[PDB]
Amino acid sequence: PYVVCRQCPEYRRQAAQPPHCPDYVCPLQGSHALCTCCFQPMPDRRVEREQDPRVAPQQCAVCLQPFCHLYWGCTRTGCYGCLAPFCELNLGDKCLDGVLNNNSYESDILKNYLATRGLTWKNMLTESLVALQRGVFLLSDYRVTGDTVLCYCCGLRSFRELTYQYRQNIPASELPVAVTSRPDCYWGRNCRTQVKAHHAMKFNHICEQTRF
Ligand SMILES: [Zn+2]
Ligand SMILES: [Zn+2]
Ligand SMILES: [Zn+2]
Ligand SMILES: [Zn+2]
Ligand SMILES: [Zn+2]
Repeated sequence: PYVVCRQCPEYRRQAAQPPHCPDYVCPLQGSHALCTCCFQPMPDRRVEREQDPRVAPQQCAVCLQPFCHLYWGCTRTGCYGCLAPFCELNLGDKCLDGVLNNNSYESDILKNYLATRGLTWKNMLTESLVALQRGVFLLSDYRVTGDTVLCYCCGLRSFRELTYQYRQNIPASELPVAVTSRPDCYWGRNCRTQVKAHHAMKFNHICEQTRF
């Protein structure tokens, strides 16, 4: 497959197939990788970076897929910045929608909580990463820290787990009584019925599955 990118030399440019009519520079043995987000080609220098950290990262350190943003800046509609240290990752203005169990009702309660106190999702992530670093909050990708270079999707995933733990350590008296009144769902946070408006509103799903 023939490949011409932003850092490709000018002779590669002119050699490509013509369209149909009605400080790097990639070497001959230079490969290209495809940014997972924007779909465009960049020179694949990941193996070189392995013994030359002077090279900008070109992959998420969790999923291990490649991304251009840190290398030379990505651009696409919906791309907030697809690679960053976790603590600086741009999660987008809508990162709190369904952030709790993909459950809008629960998410909204969290939203009101933060609005009421003038807190942003950034403030909340900042507190959360501090709990994480102490071992007070936990992650599935258990080795992730605020300094991890990762992607939009991976950061978001871990963001939801931190957020859940944040919501969890809010005291009942700091929430409206309409919220606290609701009884726990027997099936807890993983309940499948909570994506139906009526049920989400009727039961509290910030809880664990009932056993005994
Ligand atoms: Zn190139
Ligand atoms: Zn990733
Ligand atoms: Zn890109
Ligand atoms: Zn991107
Ligand atoms: Zn339920």
